[PDB]
Amino acid sequence: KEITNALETWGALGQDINLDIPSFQMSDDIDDIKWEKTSDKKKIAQFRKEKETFKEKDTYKLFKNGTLKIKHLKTDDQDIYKVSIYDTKGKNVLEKIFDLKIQER
Repeated sequence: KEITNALETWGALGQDINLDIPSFQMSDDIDDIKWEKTSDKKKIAQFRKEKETFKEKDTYKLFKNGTLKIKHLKTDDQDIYKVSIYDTKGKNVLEKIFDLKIQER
């Protein structure tokens, strides 16, 4: 089996979870926080500076400082993710793989 660089990130049907990156160092200028798909390769929501902001409904909606809020899930509300973070200029800094998964207990 090919082993990913991903966090298994858990929640049972009908709940609130955030998609939230580590406390990595910043020098001068950081703006965009994108959450896209692994299997499709597809920017479902993404944030920048009042210029191309994909954001949709409250069930998958990405915070401005650098976070996400999934407000009310289920099996059809979730997906597998990869984060990519870009500056005020647009230069790829922090990139890391992720997975919203559903509990079976």
